[PDB]
Amino acid sequence: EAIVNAQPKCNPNLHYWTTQDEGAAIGLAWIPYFGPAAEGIYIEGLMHNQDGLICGLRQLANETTQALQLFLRATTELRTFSILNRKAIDFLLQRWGGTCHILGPDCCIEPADWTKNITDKIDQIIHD
Amino acid sequence: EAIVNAQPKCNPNLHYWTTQDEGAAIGLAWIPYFGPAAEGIYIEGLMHNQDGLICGLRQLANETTQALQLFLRATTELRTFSILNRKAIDFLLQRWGGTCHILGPDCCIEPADWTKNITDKIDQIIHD
Amino acid sequence: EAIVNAQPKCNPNLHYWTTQDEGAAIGLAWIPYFGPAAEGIYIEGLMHNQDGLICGLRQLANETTQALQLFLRATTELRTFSILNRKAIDFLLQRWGGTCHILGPDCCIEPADWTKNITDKIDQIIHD
Amino acid sequence: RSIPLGVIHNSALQVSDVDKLVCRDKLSSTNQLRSVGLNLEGNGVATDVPSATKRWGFRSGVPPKVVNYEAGEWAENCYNLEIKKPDGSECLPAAPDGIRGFPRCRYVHKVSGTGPCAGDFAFHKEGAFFLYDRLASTVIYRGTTFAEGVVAFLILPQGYYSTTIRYQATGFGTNETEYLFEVDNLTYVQLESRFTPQFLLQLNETIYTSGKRSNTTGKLIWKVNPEEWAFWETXXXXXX
Amino acid sequence: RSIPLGVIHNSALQVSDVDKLVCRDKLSSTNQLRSVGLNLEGNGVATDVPSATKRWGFRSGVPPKVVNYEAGEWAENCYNLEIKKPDGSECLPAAPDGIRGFPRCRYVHKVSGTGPCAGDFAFHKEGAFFLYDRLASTVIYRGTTFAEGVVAFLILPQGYYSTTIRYQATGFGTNETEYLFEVDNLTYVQLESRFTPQFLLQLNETIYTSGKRSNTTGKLIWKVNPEEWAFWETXXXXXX
Amino acid sequence: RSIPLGVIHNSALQVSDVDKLVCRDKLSSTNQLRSVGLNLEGNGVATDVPSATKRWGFRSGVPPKVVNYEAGEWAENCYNLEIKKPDGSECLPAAPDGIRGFPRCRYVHKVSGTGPCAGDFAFHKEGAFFLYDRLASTVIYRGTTFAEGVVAFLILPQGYYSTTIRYQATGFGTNETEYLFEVDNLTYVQLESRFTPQFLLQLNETIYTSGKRSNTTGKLIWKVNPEEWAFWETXXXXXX
Ligand SMILES: *[C@@H]1O[C@H](CO)[C@@H](O[C@@H]2O[C@H](CO)[C@@H](O[C@@H]3O[C@H](CO[C@H]4O[C@H](CO)[C@@H](O)[C@H](O)[C@@H]4O)[C@@H](O)[C@H](O[C@H]4O[C@H](CO)[C@@H](O)[C@H](O)[C@@H]4O)[C@@H]3O)[C@H](O)[C@H]2NC(C)=O)[C@H](O)[C@H]1NC(C)=O
Ligand SMILES: *[C@@H]1O[C@H](CO)[C@@H](O[C@@H]2O[C@H](CO)[C@@H](O[C@@H]3O[C@H](CO[C@H]4O[C@H](CO)[C@@H](O)[C@H](O)[C@@H]4O)[C@@H](O)[C@H](O[C@H]4O[C@H](CO)[C@@H](O)[C@H](O)[C@@H]4O)[C@@H]3O)[C@H](O)[C@H]2NC(C)=O)[C@H](O)[C@H]1NC(C)=O
Ligand SMILES: *[C@@H]1O[C@H](CO)[C@@H](O[C@@H]2O[C@H](CO)[C@@H](O[C@@H]3O[C@H](CO[C@H]4O[C@H](CO)[C@@H](O)[C@H](O)[C@@H]4O)[C@@H](O)[C@H](O[C@H]4O[C@H](CO)[C@@H](O)[C@H](O)[C@@H]4O)[C@@H]3O)[C@H](O)[C@H]2NC(C)=O)[C@H](O)[C@H]1NC(C)=O
Ligand SMILES: CSC[C@]12C[C@@H]3C[C@](C(=O)N[C@H]4CC[C@H](N)CC4)(C1)C[C@@](c1ccccc1)(C3)C2
Ligand SMILES: CSC[C@]12C[C@@H]3C[C@](C(=O)N[C@H]4CC[C@H](N)CC4)(C1)C[C@@](c1ccccc1)(C3)C2
Ligand SMILES: CSC[C@]12C[C@@H]3C[C@](C(=O)N[C@H]4CC[C@H](N)CC4)(C1)C[C@@](c1ccccc1)(C3)C2
Ligand SMILES: *[C@@H]1O[C@H](CO)[C@@H](O)[C@H](O)[C@H]1NC(C)=O
Ligand SMILES: *[C@@H]1O[C@H](CO)[C@@H](O)[C@H](O)[C@H]1NC(C)=O
Ligand SMILES: *[C@@H]1O[C@H](CO)[C@@H](O)[C@H](O)[C@H]1NC(C)=O
Ligand SMILES: *[C@@H]1O[C@H](CO)[C@@H](O)[C@H](O)[C@H]1NC(C)=O
Ligand SMILES: *[C@@H]1O[C@H](CO)[C@@H](O)[C@H](O)[C@H]1NC(C)=O
Ligand SMILES: *[C@@H]1O[C@H](CO)[C@@H](O)[C@H](O)[C@H]1NC(C)=O
Ligand SMILES: *[C@@H]1O[C@H](CO)[C@@H](O)[C@H](O)[C@H]1NC(C)=O
Ligand SMILES: *[C@@H]1O[C@H](CO)[C@@H](O)[C@H](O)[C@H]1NC(C)=O
Ligand SMILES: *[C@@H]1O[C@H](CO)[C@@H](O)[C@H](O)[C@H]1NC(C)=O
Ligand SMILES: *[C@@H]1O[C@H](CO)[C@@H](O)[C@H](O)[C@H]1NC(C)=O
Ligand SMILES: *[C@@H]1O[C@H](CO)[C@@H](O)[C@H](O)[C@H]1NC(C)=O
Ligand SMILES: *[C@@H]1O[C@H](CO)[C@@H](O)[C@H](O)[C@H]1NC(C)=O
Repeated sequence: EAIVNAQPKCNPNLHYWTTQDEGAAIGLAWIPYFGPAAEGIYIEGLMHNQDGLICGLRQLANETTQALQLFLRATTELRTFSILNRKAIDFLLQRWGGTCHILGPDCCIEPADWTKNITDKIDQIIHD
Repeated sequence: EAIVNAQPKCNPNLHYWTTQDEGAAIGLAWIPYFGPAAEGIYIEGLMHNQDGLICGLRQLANETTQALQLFLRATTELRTFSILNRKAIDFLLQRWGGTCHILGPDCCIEPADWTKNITDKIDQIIHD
Repeated sequence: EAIVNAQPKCNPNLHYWTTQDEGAAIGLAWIPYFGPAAEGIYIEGLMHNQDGLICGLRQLANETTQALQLFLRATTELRTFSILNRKAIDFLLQRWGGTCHILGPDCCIEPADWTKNITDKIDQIIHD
Repeated sequence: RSIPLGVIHNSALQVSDVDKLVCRDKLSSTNQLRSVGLNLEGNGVATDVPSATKRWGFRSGVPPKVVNYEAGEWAENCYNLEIKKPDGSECLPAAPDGIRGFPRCRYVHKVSGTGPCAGDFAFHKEGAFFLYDRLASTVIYRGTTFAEGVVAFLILPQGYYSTTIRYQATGFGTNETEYLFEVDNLTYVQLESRFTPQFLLQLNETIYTSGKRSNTTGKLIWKVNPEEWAFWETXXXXXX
Repeated sequence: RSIPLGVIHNSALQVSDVDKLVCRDKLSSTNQLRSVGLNLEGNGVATDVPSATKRWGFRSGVPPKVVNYEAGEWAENCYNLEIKKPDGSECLPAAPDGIRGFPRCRYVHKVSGTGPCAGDFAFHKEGAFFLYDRLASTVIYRGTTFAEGVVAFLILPQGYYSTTIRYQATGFGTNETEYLFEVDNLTYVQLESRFTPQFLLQLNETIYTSGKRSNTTGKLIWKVNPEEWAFWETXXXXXX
Repeated sequence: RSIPLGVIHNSALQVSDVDKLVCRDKLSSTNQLRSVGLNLEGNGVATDVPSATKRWGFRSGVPPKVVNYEAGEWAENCYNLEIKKPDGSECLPAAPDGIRGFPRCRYVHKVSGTGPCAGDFAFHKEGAFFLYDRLASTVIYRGTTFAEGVVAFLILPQGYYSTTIRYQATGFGTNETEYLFEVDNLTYVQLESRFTPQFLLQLNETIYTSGKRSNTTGKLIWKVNPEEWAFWETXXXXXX
């Protein structure tokens, strides 16, 4: 379903912070001893509400909370870092967790170019 | 191989407890501040020995112990949460960790409907 | 690219230590209470510089450091155990993270034996 | 049911149905997945100290839980709590190893004081998280700056100034809590909900420049006279 | 070799061969995988305190290890140990953060007392685990209720009453350990292996109702006269 | 960019390009992946205490980080540091739970002494790691034996003697550090960079056998007279 922002207000601009693990360091800045303190490891950006994504994001995070809290209640792990990796695994199992039946609705295999590759050969055989 | 219970006794009924992370909460019960204490997060069930599964389970857990202990000896991680995720990864790598040769014994791709889809077209071409 | 050792020296022999989690224990040695102390869980080996692998390994670990340090800076996890599992996931997503177009450069599906299996049937149909 | 995952489709953000498989969906690596934190501020909740502290409460029997997140929003309002019981014992646990304050706060509201603290940990009464440095917790840690927020998970498509505002509190965490904005250690202003951070800072500067600070050893408390828009769209006595 | 994984096939539970690939096997998500804990009770081991404590022993040089598990079995018998050396120092480590007692126990056998405790941690001499709340440990934690058990891993197919029984122990963890069932702080019964929990509770009620508790400041110890089925299929002195 | 992964191809070790997909590459299980640690020793760095301690330095503001590794190299030289400020406070943190010394060291150089220690943690000035028991850290832990090294990641293709050498140090971690090799608690030798471990052990044996140890209550310090190959390819006074 599409996300329906139902909040009293929406800040349409997202002034954000994050990190980058592939950050091209100049010289010795990548060496922990020489690099930035904890407060200086952040990049910043500004994202506007094109396609309504900012207001969608606020509503999505809001709606995620119940399921995320119920997950945290049931785990005995003190700090959970594994949610995204598990989602990537589930993405793969959904498609490849069983036999893939070509042309069936649960098999992400495109035989188009192979069907056409075969089709060009039969037209050649008929010419013979 | 099939599991061979070789224990002195077997309790054929399994009165179990667990959690559910997708538990449909009524109202505010999903909010940690309002929800159950640590002692009340459990569901319960009772499973009988149909197909001998209970006695099989007791023997399986018994036989798992040596391999599980040797794994724990070799890891430096204090608390291991990753065994099932790693098994799902290995499940995928076993099938998709290399080129998949259709009709070969290590390629879980069924071309049946695609072979039949092609077969209906050739019979059409022969009719031409 | 190939690894180019550019170190002042190279020890061409690798006297190494590691563990084995599938170690066939004799009798009760797998039981933690009865097994070896922390200092005795190690196997040892000696590897020579065939194909220049030892000197390659020293240079590889050297060159890995910048990227590995930048990764550690950006994670809030105190101890990181997940790098290899994440790499196995990325290995799978690179090949199977989308629709697989047979005969296309990003689809690791070999239709050779299936194409030949079809080819033997058409030659049979032409004989009819 | 399961934890939702946001995805961009038809020029709009959607939640992907797990019961339906879309082969056109492409996930090329784990670097295409992101966890992100958004601030309750951005939804228009009141951010003044009196209104915000009413959303938190003490509870026993529920173990704390932490989840990481990788990107967050610059905050206008963050909070930092040093709350003790009347007998001097700490109400909040020391921050666990590796948990630092939320990294971008225009104003840090630092509240010191006392309350009954009838519970082992302080939770968000609406189920939101306390956002720290790329870690979200269900509970408040002592003396550690946080923003109120919530977490989302995404498949991606293929200077800094901070000012600390200090407050004293009695009856913290109750129906009838009392707050004082601190000008110096002997000069306080009765806090009202309607006081914005910018107003408190101007009130502080005009007290210093007018010489309305206490000039005795005793504590001077001012009450301010009478004199709907979100932050991004814009001895006792009396003073009018 | 590797950690076995149980799977249902031909109306029977099997261990899946890793060396053989079965394409008919369907794993549709990580929610189809489960780790489970089963109680040694269910295999018929003696559960009385004297028999059960003989299965545990102290050892140095081996770091403790924990593994999680997601579902477990209601226990008839659990244990909770407060053991000190004769000099008063603790024999068992405090429970690590986030480790709570096993969640379903009909009877908790709480043993207090002393032993030499010749080793840094207490391990299971048969390689079993100590089962806590969804965490299995190789070692015993102080004052924390556990069941003895073992762990399995599966691919799934596509009120509560607790009673604490208290005991004193000398020479805990040795060949010649002595156990006393505690009626009150001054009235004890010499424990035998053959005493079931239900018998100890009845023995306790008849001592209170008959007035056989100590009526001095001193310690009164009773010995009980002479008077193969598993739990699911069913001043010194003398008393006959 | 991303963390490199080593792979064997054309009889040579290569780094695999992520931007290029090779279908012939076979990864059959996670057991085919390995993290490994290699010792800076193996690249020819000077290993004497004076040269090696110049590669480490104290720094505040940077949180420590640990990463595991599964196999390592036997070391000729490891180090173990007990450094205090002049006022007696510890300069290094106690080893976290589960971090033990590097497991194979021919010589452990144990340095005790004092320095200013101007920073919360001691880091490697060249970005290398401190290798412990299958854990690599960016920082040095107190009293815990480590080797200097770096980590790699691989796709695999389809007795022990230790001797401790003890030293005293003043001005540890500075331009002008002073080191003394310890013969007994009252007999020391001025350390030079050129002194190999084997030489220090022979110097120690000839001092005991010649009776050049202190025979007073006071501290005796010897200076040794004048008398390019890597380890795998081979009261003050004077002594010539
Ligand atoms: C995701 O997004 C939604 C929508 O924005 C958020 O919904 C809010 O949910 C909370 C509680 O879950 C609501 O707060 C409750 O409001 C009830 C009635 O509202 C009063 O206030 C409004 C003004 O906002 C008036 O219009 C109205 O007439 C009421 O006077 C209260 O009765 C509740 O009271 C409880 O708490 C108080 C405070 O301690 C106690 O004194 C009471 O005894 C009682 O226990 C409560 O305050 C809030 O109104 C909802 N907002 C909206 C806009 O619907 C979600 O919270 C959000 N999810 C997350 C995780 O952030
Ligand atoms: C998986 O399932 C199997 C089968 O149920 C379990 O097997 C048990 O393994 C333990 C040890 O690993 C066995 O215990 C040992 O028994 C030896 C002989 O048995 C005595 O007792 C039996 C009655 O059960 C008598 O019939 C027999 O004649 C013997 O008198 C003992 O010699 C051993 O003694 C050791 O420990 C004692 C106690 O401290 C010391 O005094 C000794 O010096 C010595 O070190 C030991 O007690 C047990 O018998 C096995 N049971 C069965 C039915 O075979 C596995 O343990 C289980 N795996 C897990 C992880 O739970
Ligand atoms: C991967 O492999 C490479 C190659 O082996 C390693 O490269 C080394 O990198 C370090 C620093 O990153 C280099 O050390 C620096 O050397 C500078 C010049 O070298 C002096 O010494 C050499 C002898 O080795 C002389 O030939 C030369 O003339 C110089 O006299 C110094 O100027 C630097 O000084 C800094 O530190 C000192 C010590 O505290 C301070 O006093 C200074 O003020 C200054 O801050 C520094 O010492 C080293 O030379 C490089 N080696 C080679 C062979 O190139 C990588 O380190 C390695 N990666 C990892 C992670 O191990
Ligand atoms: C189109 S929605 C994808 C976004 C776009 C912006 C940058 C984002 C990001 O984390 N990029 C990262 C991706 C990895 C890269 N190595 C470094 C940059 C991805 C975070 C973001 C966001 C969302 C909510 C709250 C805070 C921040 C803003 C959502
Ligand atoms: C056919 S064998 C699969 C079982 C069946 C029962 C329920 C199980 C379970 O954990 N279901 C969960 C699955 C996730 C769901 N969101 C909540 C319920 C799965 C646990 C169980 C068992 C086994 C051994 C010890 C204790 C418990 C009993 C094994
Ligand atoms: C051809 S390069 C693969 C190597 C070969 C040797 C054994 C290795 C290993 O860890 N084998 C393990 C694999 C799992 C098995 N259950 C037990 C043995 C794999 C480690 C090694 C190495 C590398 C650098 C530093 C130290 C050690 C040396 C690299
Ligand atoms: C205390 O709080 C309750 C609930 O918010 C409220 O009804 C009551 O009026 C408050 N004051 C007193 C004195 O109870
Ligand atoms: C104000 O009080 C605080 C705490 O009581 C103290 O740390 C600070 O130094 C005081 N400031 C002045 C100017 O006295
Ligand atoms: C209040 O005003 C004084 C006068 O400049 C200033 O030093 C102080 O920092 C101000 N307080 C705040 C919270 O800005
Ligand atoms: C002394 O304090 C009073 C009340 O705070 C104030 O009105 C007066 O101006 C002060 N005197 C000064 C600042 O000299
Ligand atoms: C102590 O234990 C050992 C071994 O279980 C046993 O042989 C011995 O008889 C016991 N008693 C004494 C006094 O040693
Ligand atoms: C019995 O002793 C325990 C510990 O010595 C104590 O905590 C408890 O209060 C005592 N009970 C009575 C009734 O004295
Ligand atoms: C023993 O009997 C008394 C009398 O009712 C009771 O209060 C006590 O709890 C009993 N002890 C146990 C362990 O049940
Ligand atoms: C006093 O104690 C004795 C021995 O325990 C018992 O036989 C007697 O009945 C007691 N007296 C009472 C309970 O009045
Ligand atoms: C101290 O160290 C610096 C930098 O290594 C060096 O230049 C200086 O000569 C040393 N000695 C003194 C006395 O500063
Ligand atoms: C030498 O000194 C150390 C520490 O000061 C001490 O532990 C050790 O016992 C001493 N050795 C002798 C032989 O006195
Ligand atoms: C130095 O020599 C004495 C004499 O044998 C010996 O006991 C001592 O251990 C030696 N020290 C070292 C570090 O080997
Ligand atoms: C006493 O000490 C001196 C200097 O260390 C040494 O020359 C002499 O041989 C010693 N006497 C002995 C060992 O009897």
